[PDB]
Amino acid sequence: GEIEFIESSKDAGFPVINTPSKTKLEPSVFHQVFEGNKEPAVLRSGDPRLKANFEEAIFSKYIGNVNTHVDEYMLEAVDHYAGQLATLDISTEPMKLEDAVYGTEGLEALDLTTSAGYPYVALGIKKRDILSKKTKDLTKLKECMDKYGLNLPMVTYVKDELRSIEKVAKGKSRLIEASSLNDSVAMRQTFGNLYKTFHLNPGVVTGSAVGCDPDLFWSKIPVMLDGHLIALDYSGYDASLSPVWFACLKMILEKLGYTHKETNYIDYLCNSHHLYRDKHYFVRGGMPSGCSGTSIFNSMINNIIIRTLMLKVYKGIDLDQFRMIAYGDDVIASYPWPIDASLLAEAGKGYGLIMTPADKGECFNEVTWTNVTFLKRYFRADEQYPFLVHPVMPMKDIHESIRWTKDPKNTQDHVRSLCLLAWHNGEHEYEEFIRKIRSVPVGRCLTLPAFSTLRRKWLDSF
Ligand code: NA
Ligand code: NA
Ligand code: NA
Ligand code: NA
Repeated sequence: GEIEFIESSKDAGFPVINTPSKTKLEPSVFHQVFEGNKEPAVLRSGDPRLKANFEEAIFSKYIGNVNTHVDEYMLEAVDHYAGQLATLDISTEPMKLEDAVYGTEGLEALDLTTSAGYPYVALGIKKRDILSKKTKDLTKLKECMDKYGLNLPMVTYVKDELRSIEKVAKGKSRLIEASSLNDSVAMRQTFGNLYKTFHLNPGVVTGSAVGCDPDLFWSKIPVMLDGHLIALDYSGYDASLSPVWFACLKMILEKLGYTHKETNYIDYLCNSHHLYRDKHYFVRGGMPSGCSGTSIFNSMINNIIIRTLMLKVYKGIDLDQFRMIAYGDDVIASYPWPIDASLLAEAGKGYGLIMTPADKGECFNEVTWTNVTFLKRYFRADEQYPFLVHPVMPMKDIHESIRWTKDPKNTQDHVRSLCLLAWHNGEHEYEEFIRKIRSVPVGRCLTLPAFSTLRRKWLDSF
């Protein structure tokens, strides 16, 4: 993706978007009990911790575009992945408005907590001023959609989240680019059934893990992924995507039965208009990170990409023996023969992607079930039930998380969430975690599940 045009918002009649510039993240009561190095991301230019220019840093992800046509390798990659999806009988019929907004099986209700986007944010109008869970009212919404229409600017916010020392210093904060409510709803109507099919079928047919529950899904992955693992990392995947990858996505959507008109929404993602504070800008390429379907579309594109690279480097490849699951940029894949990921990564560079084998800069030279991660988690087969696989979030990441809070009123929910991750590290690890939590008075005021209970509930869930 490439920023094509930027100017002061006022020159175009847009008011300044008044976004949060101070973090909601504060040190929790566990800040001193546990060790950590992470701190809230930089949210504003004047942050004293900056060792770089902030505005340049946050937009540095837009590395440019490769300007090329959909080539023979992409065409065959699209054909192959499209043939997999055809198995699922995805309906291209619009999802009815009530299902698309207030929840149906496979597609949770639209989040009332997130930004309603433009123009609502400039009018002080919130999602709850328009929608109502209790009523399932669509009257105000139909009104707003008629009045303001579709294809509105996306509002860019800086993500308020913990970051490493390096990322704070370099100012590499992430951006969330929020689709207008109108566009969110329209896209959920148009693609809602696709969304639903993907959510209900994580695995190697959708090639997707979006919506998965690692507690259950981790046991299925090694069954699905037969051979030698491939686990390339990307740097700045979303923003690196050039328009040709969006063209590939449109082709696959058309193969599934969507009309050219219904694929128009992909153009809204690719060639996008953003408002950031006092500025507005147009981007060519790049998946906006915060519109409807961004994770699913990112995953579909990753499925096309990896196939393309393998087809391009390994001319004798048999994609019918290839398996992959993606969650956005994150990929775990296998093939029955060793594949040189460094060759794939270099082929990727030719398509404007910045990729590195998972073993690069690590102490090992082969990706295995011992060292592979997916969704930040390791894989560890249970000692007693070897066919069951624990998703293993590093205790370090759990400790980083517990040391801060955006609101201490949620301490019980936050800490319980972390316990559900922590226990997979083993009974000893978990008991020490509990002890330290309980070493602050708040910790003894919390309902914390016992190790035996967590393990018993996990076993029974299968
Ligand atoms: Na874009
Ligand atoms: Na990964
Ligand atoms: Na390899
Ligand atoms: Na290495």
